[PDB]
This record gives sequence, C-alpha cells and structure tokens, in this order.
Amino acid sequence: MFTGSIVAIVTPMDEKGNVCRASLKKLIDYHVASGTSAIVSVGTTGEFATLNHDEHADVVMMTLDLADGRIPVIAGTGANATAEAISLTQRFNDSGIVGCLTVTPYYNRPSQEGLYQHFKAIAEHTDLPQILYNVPSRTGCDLLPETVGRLAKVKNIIGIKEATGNLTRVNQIKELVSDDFVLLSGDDASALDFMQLGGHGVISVTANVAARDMAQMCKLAAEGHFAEARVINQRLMPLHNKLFVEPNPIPVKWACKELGLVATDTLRLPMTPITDSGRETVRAALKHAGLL
Amino acid sequence: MFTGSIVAIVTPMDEKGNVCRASLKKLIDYHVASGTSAIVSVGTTGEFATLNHDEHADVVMMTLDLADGRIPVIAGTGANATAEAISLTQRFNDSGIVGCLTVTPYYNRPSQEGLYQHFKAIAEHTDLPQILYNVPSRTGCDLLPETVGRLAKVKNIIGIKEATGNLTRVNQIKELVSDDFVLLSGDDASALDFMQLGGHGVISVTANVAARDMAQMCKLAAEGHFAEARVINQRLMPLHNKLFVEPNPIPVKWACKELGLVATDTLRLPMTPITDSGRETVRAALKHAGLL
Amino acid sequence: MFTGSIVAIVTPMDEKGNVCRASLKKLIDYHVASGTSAIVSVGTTGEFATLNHDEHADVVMMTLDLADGRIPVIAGTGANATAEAISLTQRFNDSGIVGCLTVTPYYNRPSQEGLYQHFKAIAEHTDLPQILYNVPSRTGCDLLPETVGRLAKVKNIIGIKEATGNLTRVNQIKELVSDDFVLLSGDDASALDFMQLGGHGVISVTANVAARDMAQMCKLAAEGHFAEARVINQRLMPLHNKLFVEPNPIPVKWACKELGLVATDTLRLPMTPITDSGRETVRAALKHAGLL
Amino acid sequence: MFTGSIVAIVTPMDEKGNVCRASLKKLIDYHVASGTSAIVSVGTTGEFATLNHDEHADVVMMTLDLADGRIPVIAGTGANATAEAISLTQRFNDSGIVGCLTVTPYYNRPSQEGLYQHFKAIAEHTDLPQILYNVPSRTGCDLLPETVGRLAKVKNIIGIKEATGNLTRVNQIKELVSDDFVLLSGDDASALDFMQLGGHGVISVTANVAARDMAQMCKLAAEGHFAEARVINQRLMPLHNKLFVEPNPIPVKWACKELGLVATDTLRLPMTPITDSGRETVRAALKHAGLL
Ligand SMILES: [K+]
Ligand SMILES: [K+]
Ligand SMILES: [K+]
Ligand SMILES: [K+]
Ligand SMILES: [K+]
Ligand SMILES: [K+]
Ligand SMILES: [K+]
Ligand SMILES: [K+]
Repeated sequence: MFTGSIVAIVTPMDEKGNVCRASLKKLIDYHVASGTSAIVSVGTTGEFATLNHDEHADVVMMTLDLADGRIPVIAGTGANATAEAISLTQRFNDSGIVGCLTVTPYYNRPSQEGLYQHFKAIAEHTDLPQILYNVPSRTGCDLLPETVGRLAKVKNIIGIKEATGNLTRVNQIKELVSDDFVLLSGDDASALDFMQLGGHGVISVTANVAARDMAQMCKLAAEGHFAEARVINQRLMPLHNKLFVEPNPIPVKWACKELGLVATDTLRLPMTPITDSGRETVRAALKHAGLL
Repeated sequence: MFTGSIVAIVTPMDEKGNVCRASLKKLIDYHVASGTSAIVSVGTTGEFATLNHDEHADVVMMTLDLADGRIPVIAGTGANATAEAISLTQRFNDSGIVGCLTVTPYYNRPSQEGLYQHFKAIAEHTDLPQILYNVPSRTGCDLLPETVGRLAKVKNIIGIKEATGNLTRVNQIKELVSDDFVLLSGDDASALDFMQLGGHGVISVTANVAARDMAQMCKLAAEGHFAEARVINQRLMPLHNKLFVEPNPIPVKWACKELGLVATDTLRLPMTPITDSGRETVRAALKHAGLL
Repeated sequence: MFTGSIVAIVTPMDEKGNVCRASLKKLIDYHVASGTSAIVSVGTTGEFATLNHDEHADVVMMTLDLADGRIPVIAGTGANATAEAISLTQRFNDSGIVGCLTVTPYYNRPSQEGLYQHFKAIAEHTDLPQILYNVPSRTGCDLLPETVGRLAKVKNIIGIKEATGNLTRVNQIKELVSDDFVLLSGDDASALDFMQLGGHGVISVTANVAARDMAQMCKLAAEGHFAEARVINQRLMPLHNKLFVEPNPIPVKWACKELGLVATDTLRLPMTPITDSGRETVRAALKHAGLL
Repeated sequence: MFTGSIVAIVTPMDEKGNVCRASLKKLIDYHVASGTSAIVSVGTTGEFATLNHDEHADVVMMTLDLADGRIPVIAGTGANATAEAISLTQRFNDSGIVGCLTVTPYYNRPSQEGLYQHFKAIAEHTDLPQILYNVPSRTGCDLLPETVGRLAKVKNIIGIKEATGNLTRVNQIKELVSDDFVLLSGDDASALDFMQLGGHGVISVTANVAARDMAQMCKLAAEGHFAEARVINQRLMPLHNKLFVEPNPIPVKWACKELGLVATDTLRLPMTPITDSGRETVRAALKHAGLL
C-alpha cells in the first residue's frame, strides 16, 4: 500500500543502541490498530545512517515478522553509490516487503543525468516497486520534476516521497507522470497542503505518535474533505514543527518514550540525547495534540 | 605536511571502475616533482562516496607505498555514523599516514553538540592528527566556529578544511583557537583570499592539474607576496570555477586524462561521463592556465 | 471586486515615457470585454517606481475615466514611509477607486511591529478597503502570517496579495483571519496552486495579454474544477515564467506591443528595452498560449 | 575623504520626528574630535527612506554648515527612478559636498544593463564623484563585479560601498578596476576582513558610537597592522552585530541617546522604538566596547 498515512517508523533501541524487539512489537501493534497504511522500515527516522547493512536487514526482517501480514512494510534502501544501492536492494528481493524507499544520493551531488542512471539501474535489477525520495536539505541535491518524469516511465518506479516542502512540485510532477504514479509528502508540516494539491499521502514522522489522527486526516483529504482534515492538522501542527526542534529522530524517539510506546529514547551517535528545553517544547506539542 | 598546496587527489580508474596503479603512480610522481605539500587520499575528489571501506583502504595503502616517503599522505576518514568513522580511522593507525581528513556527518544533520561528540570520540580512538572538514553544500550540516573552538581543545584535532566559501569564517575560527591550529581552504576559487586573511593553505581540486602553479601561489602567499600570487590565481580562476561545471570529480578526471596524467577518465555511478559541452568548457580553462 | 482574475495593468507609454491615453483605453476595453474582475492601476507592473505622485494620480484618474464604471479600479498606494503612504492614500479618497493595494515598506526593512503600525496607520486614515502586498524578493522584508492575522482585525484591511510563491502561506494566513478576508496570489506561476489551496484569485501580470483565459481559469478554480483550470494553466505556464525573463514589466510591455494592444513598449529607466533573446523567448510563450 | 572610517551618520530627531540641530552639531563635533574621515549624510542609517527630498536636502545642507570645513561630507543621493536620482543629485551640485553615495535602485529589480544605464546617466549629469552602493538584502538587486568594472570606466564613478558581506567581492572588483577606485565596506562585522583583503575603508554604522576606535582600527589596517586592528575589532564585534538586533537605525539611535550624543532616539514610522530586550542587548554591547 502506497497511499494514506505511512509511518517513517523509529528503530527503537535499548541503552546500548541495539534494536529493542519488544518496543518494536508494541509500535507495530499500535500502527495496525490505528489504521496506518504502511510502515517504512529503516528510513531516515529509523536511523538508516547509523545502522550497518546487516543491522538494517535485521530490523526490516524483524518488522516483517512482527507485522505478520497485518500491515505492509516498505524498506529504506537508498545509497550514495549506485552499486551499493543495488546490493542492498537484492537483500530484500523476496523478503515480503512491498517496496523500497530510495533516496537521491547524498554528499556527492550527482547531476540530473546521474540521478536518472542511478535510479534506472536500481529499478532494473529488482522486481520491487521503488519510491524515489527527494530531500535536498539533507543530501545536497535536488531531483527535479523533469527527471522524475523520465524515471516514472520505468515500469517499477512507482512514486516519489517529496520532502522539499516546496508545494509547487506537486503539480509540476503530476503533469509529467501517469495517474497511477504516487505522490507522497515527506514534510509533515506541509503534508495536508500537499494532498490538497493532488498528493496521495504522506510518509510521516508525526504518525509515530499520532497514528490515528494522521490516518483519519489522510482519509478525509483523499475524500476531498479538506476543511475537516484541516481541523486535525491544526491540532497536530505544533508536533509537525517541534518533532524537528532538534535533529530527527531525537524528538520523536523521546515522544515515543513519554507515551510509553518504547522502553528507551536511546539513539546512536552522532545523534545525542534531547535537551531539557526540547523535552519541554515536545511535551507541549504532545499536549496540544491531545496525546498526553 | 599541513600547510601550502595539498592536493585532493583523484582516484584514477580503469574502464571497469577500479584503481589504476600506473595512473596513481604517475600522479604521485607529478606531485613530488611539482612541489605539492601533501596528498589527501580518498577525500571527496577521490570518490570516497563510491569506494567501499576495503577499496578505500587499498587506495590509501597504495598511495603511501607509491609515495615512498617523498610526500606526506592524509587519508579521508569521515563517516556519518561515529562508530563507522572510528572503524575507518582504526584501519590507518600505524599505516604511515600523517593525519586524517574527517568530514562532518552527512545526511543525518546532527546538532553542534552531536558534531562535538562525534569528532571528540573519533579523536579519542586514534593518535593520528585530525583535520575537520566542513562542507555544508554537500552534507546538510554546518560546523560553526564556536564548535571548532571547542574541538580545537582536543589534543589531536589540529586543523580544519573550510569549504563554505564564506571568508568570514577565517578570523572567526582563528580567534577561538591557538596559533598552531591550521586553517585550510576547501574552495579553490576563494583560497588565495582565504590565505590573505590568515589561512595556511588549501586542499585543492585545481592542484590535480596545475600542481606547480598552486604550490608557487601558496608559497607566494605564505611569504606575503599577494600581488604576485594573484597573477597566478587569475590564470587559474577559470579552472577553479570550471572544474565544477559538472559534479566534482567529473571535470578534473577528464582534465587529468587530457593532460596525459591518467589513462582513463572513468568514474563510478552516480557520477557520469563529462558532457561534450563540459569538455569544451574545461579545455578552454586548461588553455587559459597555459597547460594545454 | 477582490476575487477572480485581477490585472496588474501596464502603464503604456509613448516614446518619451509619457502615459499613452489611446493605448490605455484599448487595454481597458480589452479587460472589460475579456471578463477581468478588476484593474490594479500603477502597481509594480504599472511602473509605480518611476512615476512621481502626480503622474501616478493622473494615470489612476485616467483609468477610472476610461473604465467609466464598467470595471472596478484598485490603486497602487504603497510607500516605504508611513506618512507618504497616508498622504498618497488621501489623494484617492472619493476618487471612485474601490480599494488600495499597499506594499510592505521596501529598502528599510521594518520589524513585524513596524509593519503592523505602518498598515494600521494607513487604514485608520481612509475609509477605502486596503489589500496588503507582500513581495520579499523586491522589498527585503516579509510580512508574516501572524502579523497578517493582527492586521486583518482592522475593519478596512480586507485582504492580501501574497507574492512569495510560498504556498504554505495560504493556510497559515487563512487559519488566522476571518472567512471574508481575501487571499490573492501575486505569483502567476503558482497562482492556480494558490487558489486550489483556498485562495480567492490572483493579481496577475499574465492577465495583461491572456485576460480571457485567466478569467476562465480563475472561475473554474473558484468552482472547484481544478483539472479543467489546470489545462488552461499549462497552456499559460510558459508565459507565467517568461514574462519574468527580464525584469517586469519589460517582457509584458513588449508582449502587449506585439499583440497590438499598446502603441509602444517604452519604459522608464532603470528599466531598459527587451533584449533580442528575450523577444524570442516571450514570443514563443505567446504562441504556446495561442495568442499569436 | 574616501578612505578610513566614514560614518553613516544618524539624522537625530526631536520628539516630533524632525531634525535636531543641537544633536547634529554635537555628533559632527564628536566625529571631528574622534578622527572620523568623512560623514555620509542621509544614507540608509540617516533615514533616507523616510525624509522627503526637501527634508533630505535640508539635513545635508545643515550638516555641511555645521561641519564648517572641518570634515568632508558625502550626500546620500540614490533613487529607484533614474530621473529622480538625477534630480536629487542636482540639488547638491555646488553645495560643498565632496561626493555622492548612490544606491542601486530598490524594489524594481533592474537588470545589470539597467544598473549600468542608471548610474551612467546619473554620473553624466554631475561633476561630483559617485560612490556606488550595493546592498541586495535591502534592494532586491545585486550589482555584480562585472558591471562595477564597466561603470568604473566612467570618469566620476570612483568607488563602491559593498555591503553584501561577501568578501570575495573585494578582489573580484579590484581586478576589474584601476588602482585609484576605492573599495569601501558596508558591513561593519566584516569590514576589518574587507580591508585585509585590499579594501580602503568602511562606511560604518558602528562609528556613530565608537568613532575613535573605528578610526584607530582603520588607520592600523591601512598601515598593515592587522593583529593590533583585530584587538579593536574584537572589542567592537558585539556592537557590529547588535546594532542590527532590531532594524537599523533603531539600535544605533538608542545607543547615541544613551551615550549623551543626541537628545532623543525618535525615528519615523515604519521604524519603531527599541524594545526592552533590544535596549539590554545594545547596552551589553556598549559595555563590552568600553563605552559605557
Ligand atoms: K552510514
Ligand atoms: K512507472
Ligand atoms: K557510500
Ligand atoms: K588541538
Ligand atoms: K520612486
Ligand atoms: K478586516
Ligand atoms: K520614501
Ligand atoms: K572612474
């Protein structure tokens, strides 16, 4: 499933920074009960940067085992070297994931033609649906609508997570792709706007702690009930902003701990513990959302 | 060693995309003959992003072997996970490198406290000198002067490669650190200005192809002869700009090939071959510098 | 009238840079026949910068006389000194204009509180409806949604022309103002998106040469027929971009000459004649729109 | 005359918002005693935006009268319409000013060809020396080095106030102009760096309140004594930053009042009185500089 509220799920850790199976179970149960459409496993919010390929595959496989067929799982699979992306994708072929979320190469700043060759090569070598991921503020490069148009002609490139926050991208892309290509926001604060312009859903950080409200917001949006959706969005807006008051996923992991969804808020370096001022901002946002 | 013209050396490849030992030897001999001060091996221009850690280590070790003590070698050792950076650095402990060039984590956008903890942990697990490297256009992170001050207190953090192109940073950093902390430019087009303000050298892309001119420019600067240095700078300014007409190191590899310094201009995806227009542009820049 | 397609009309000039009454008549007749909602007289596109207060008032009065009750006229009235804005507004009180379009002070970069006092003072001293105008790329300051919310409580501050091109502003403002407050795009390339998010119309440059299509696009948008509107917008998109290929209103005046709507494309310094390359780009855009 | 520390002098006002002659005399005497090189009258810091042209001229003429030949006076003379700039400049022909400071047109965002034609027309209608002034954060326009080169060929265009804060511009401009073209900083916080790179002085906000320190800093720079100059710079760096904690000249007027240099800190809307927090911040900066 590639529409609606999709959670960019945390990778909960114990105090030593190893994956906490019990906490992950609790989250997956929460998303199944709360109507989340799908789970993105080991994306950005899942600390893809700091897990190696083996830990990464283990978390995706644990997620699939715990989901037990009840919710679809999408794996984070991007890399900044095309061979590495291909490699990582092969590990998931026939795993039971429904698709991959693959970020533009970071740090090396490829050209548009380089992005086109990168994602074309990845798609060629799997039968899994690929969702492109554009987030220039993190990567240093910006996959432009013209190149998305080119890539959308590849049979298994099926959509994009557009995290620029630049809402003009929705209809720039839409006009260049077919009606079945999925447009997903990657920017929780602008996501409702993104859906109102023609987007199909959101791959969300806020959904980690407000799963039911996110799922209902996205359904109302899909039905065209934007005024109703916006009431929900206004209650969630402080979270949409304050989950980034310190680097993601520092705030959202602390929030999940505060709600009791995970045992510890531990992260791996270079992520560091939430500051006291951040705890206060985040808990105020949680209370605005009605969650505490 | 950590002053003057330091080349950010290309990792020359064969047509298959693997290191070309004959080409590497030819470059290293060229830098020895030309008066280059040091070699940074497998930094950004060396394709750090697309070599695996074994491949990376092999290139460093080969470079050291071929240098044969004639020219000091600094290894690129950054990572966006602190554990990974510590592992990569440990590969080189007792190798013969003189220090490490370690980039701010990319993609995961840590806080300044995160950057402090990351670089301090790395510095604690080695005796090698550490050069911090700040290049926010690539990483999504900006290591601010205040934080560089805090880190400069760690015994083996000894300098910074400042690749913002923002020349105010020179004296902002200089006032927070001791007189022996080295300030190196990471932006060829502003590097002579950077030295004019107090910087000690440059880790240079241009020096791949204008090694003697860059070493002479930097000597003239260190001696206070800025007008004479500027004449050299003006001859090189089109290369300083046009070696980034397509993503680095696409242009500089082509230029190396055109000058007969390497056998092929092959790179790894997502870097792609230079365009025809790019070739013309770089060729004009080489003609301007008097190299072709 | 403060909804639909509102034209930011050129001030047509003869070869000496004086207002050409015959050309202005022709434009006004064109807008009446083409279903334009209202005319903004001596706004940015009308060369407010280069007319003095007397020429400015004369053009607004000539526009009103030529309109002859058939189309509403809004006057550009902004200034960067609050006393000057008040002064200029008084000249129009009881002129027959329906409202004023008042830009944030330019060059002096006032605070939000300064913007609040500026526009509050202007509104206090007239009974005319005021439409606020935010265009940071020109002024150096950005009237933020919180301040718009404060100002919208003033009885005669009735709407905003939002020219940031940042579409998140639509619902940030909407949630802070009453349902009768008018939200108007000032960015033709994003205007349809702006209306789809809840905006009420556009104060448009493109409407100078595509009045009928703009009027129909905005009506379809108001009715919620966004797919139908978007077909029109895609035919107009090259104009929406290429009317800014050189500084506005250089392209649109040349376009109006090419269509025969005005006798000359003359402007006042520091605007200079369209380049040959600009003529070619603009005429290609006109042909894409079906206008030539 | 056009080197060293040039003060961008405040236009001190009474409580009604009109020029305070006693205050103006007190400032001018202060600059004479302090070793300030020249006075820019009714530039940006002098509230050019909120004085009418008669008021502006009166302030210039009063300043000249009070200077009584003891200190040279440069008039602010910019406008965003070329005709208006020519008129304002003509008011001062034979006045006794030594030159004019003329800003790039603001708001109307002319092209580089437009900027060339605007400044060349102005220079053609006077015998007075013209200092170009580039401050894109205020104007929406950036006068690039190439264009400054073209303009430097006009006999009476003799320098530039470069207020981008982008220090690469120093040597970019210097290489395109003759040795007698004057380069002045318009950014106090980077001005010592700007002089280190080859600039000839600063048109300074800080010099309103630290005139002797700024003149001594600039003398030390001209002589090549940068380390000694930097000590002065470090003492002043909090003022250089915090005189813009609220929009200029809000902080610097308050500071002048607090030091007893002017009778009131009144400004004209849309500038508003300093906030309490701003007062505390500026006061701390004055204490750091040793002035309070
Ligand atoms: K990693
Ligand atoms: K497809
Ligand atoms: K990699
Ligand atoms: K140290
Ligand atoms: K004007
Ligand atoms: K109102
Ligand atoms: K004014
Ligand atoms: K000249």
